[PDB]
Amino acid sequence: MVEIDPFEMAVKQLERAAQYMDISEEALEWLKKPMRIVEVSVPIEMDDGSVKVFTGFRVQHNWARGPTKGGIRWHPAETLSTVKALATWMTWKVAVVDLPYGGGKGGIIVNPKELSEREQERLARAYIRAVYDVIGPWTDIPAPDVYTNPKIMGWMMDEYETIMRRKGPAFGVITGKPLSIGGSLGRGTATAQGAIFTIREAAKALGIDLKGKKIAVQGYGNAGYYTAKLAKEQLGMTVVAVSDSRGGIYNPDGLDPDEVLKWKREHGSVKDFPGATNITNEELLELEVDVLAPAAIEEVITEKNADNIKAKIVAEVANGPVTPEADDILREKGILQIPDFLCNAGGVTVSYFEWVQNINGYYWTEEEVREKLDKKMTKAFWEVYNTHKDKNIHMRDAAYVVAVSRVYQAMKDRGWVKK
Repeated sequence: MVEIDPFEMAVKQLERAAQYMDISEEALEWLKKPMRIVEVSVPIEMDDGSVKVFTGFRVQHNWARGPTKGGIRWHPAETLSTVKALATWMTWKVAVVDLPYGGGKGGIIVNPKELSEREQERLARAYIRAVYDVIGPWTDIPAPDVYTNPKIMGWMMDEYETIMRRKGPAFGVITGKPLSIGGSLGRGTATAQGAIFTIREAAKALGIDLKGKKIAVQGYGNAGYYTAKLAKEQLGMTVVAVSDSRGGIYNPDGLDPDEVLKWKREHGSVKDFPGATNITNEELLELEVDVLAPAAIEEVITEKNADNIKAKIVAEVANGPVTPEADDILREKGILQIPDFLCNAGGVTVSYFEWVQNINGYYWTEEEVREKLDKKMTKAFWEVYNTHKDKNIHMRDAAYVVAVSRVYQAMKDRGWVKK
């Protein structure tokens, strides 16, 4: 009697957002089933001259607003209920920042640490020849995800340029490519620049002077380093405590976010930094700082430490790092938490800015991409926050109101749902 299917969990979080908006009964049952599911058998030839058959998928949820966009997962524990759950989730993520996109996902049941470099070419090309009839530059756009990389996405583009016979924009069939084949700049600081702009406007919303505030960051990945690096130079906040999988440090007078990387590659972790205090992630979450931003695994700020939070703006940079029971405890104390698909939506805004470049054929520089991302994540926050001021719901539920209202209004104008 204990079964948690991922696709049923994505449906239950849609029926929650059906009550905060006036939506008909005929559009509620339209959004609960994806509109085209393809499951193919993908054969490769191995290294010893023998044949295997891996099982691939491709799920396209809802193309009402435009061409669908979604990553590619390579994982041995992939199921169709886990691909469809991220396929529904991709529709409310590309719509909340107002892109002309729909949701999608694709997966292959394989373990990529047991294939050679040549066999990863014969799999990445044979996946394209199986689902070429349901993708394209204006139909369905792949992207990189877990156990894929920019090295592989160049190969899927090459097999598309062989099948299409070069009669159309082939560089726009896939985003997240290398720079010298038709990629875009600003993809290394893509996700972390999204959280900087919304923090800059959330402190504007409270009326806070940001010149000298304090920030604690859980996790020190590529997102955790780039958030703390740009917090000193762009905004000006005093970096006081960063952490990783080992533990956390502490300095109430400032930190170098760049020389820490000089230590972390040299040593094993940021443990025993000179002029620091080795504390845990548990004390780091309940510190007294101005703004918290987790760049770590899910469910870090839970109901067992929700009352002890001393902060003002919470930026959920990860994919759902806050439990639903910790929402109502945080909401009454006077804290403002950013949704999971609103803070890190920069990885979809920058990946959309590549597809505009490849369709036109004119590549922008680092100044033009930073400027046009600055207007997108500013407007998408003041549609979400002002919706929270009108009906007085939590910021997690308030972003679900704006995300479905755009897709339902595009479904009603295309004539699909009359009422």
